[PDB]
Amino acid sequence: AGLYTTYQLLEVQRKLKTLPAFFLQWFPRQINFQEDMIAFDKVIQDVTRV
Amino acid sequence: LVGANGAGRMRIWVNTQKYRDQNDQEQFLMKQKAVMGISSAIEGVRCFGAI
Repeated sequence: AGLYTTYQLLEVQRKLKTLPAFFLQWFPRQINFQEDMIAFDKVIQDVTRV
Repeated sequence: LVGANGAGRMRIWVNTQKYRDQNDQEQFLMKQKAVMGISSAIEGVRCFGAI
């Protein structure tokens, strides 16, 4: 003491947060593409009319 | 709904299908506010006339 208090540094206490993946389990399909856009065609055919 | 010896065994179904009516409206195939009991002994025949 006097000039300065001596210390022991004990191990650092890091806390690495993360946002673990949950929703990306329902998005299993990956496509890397250089076309401008992606396109889907959706078709509905009711076949229950009398 | 069945008793122990197998007596009484009502067997239950629920029908909610909707067909597309002639007016294109969508309507229930089974009368929703009603219950029907039916047995194979109706012996129904699908009947087709002359074309």
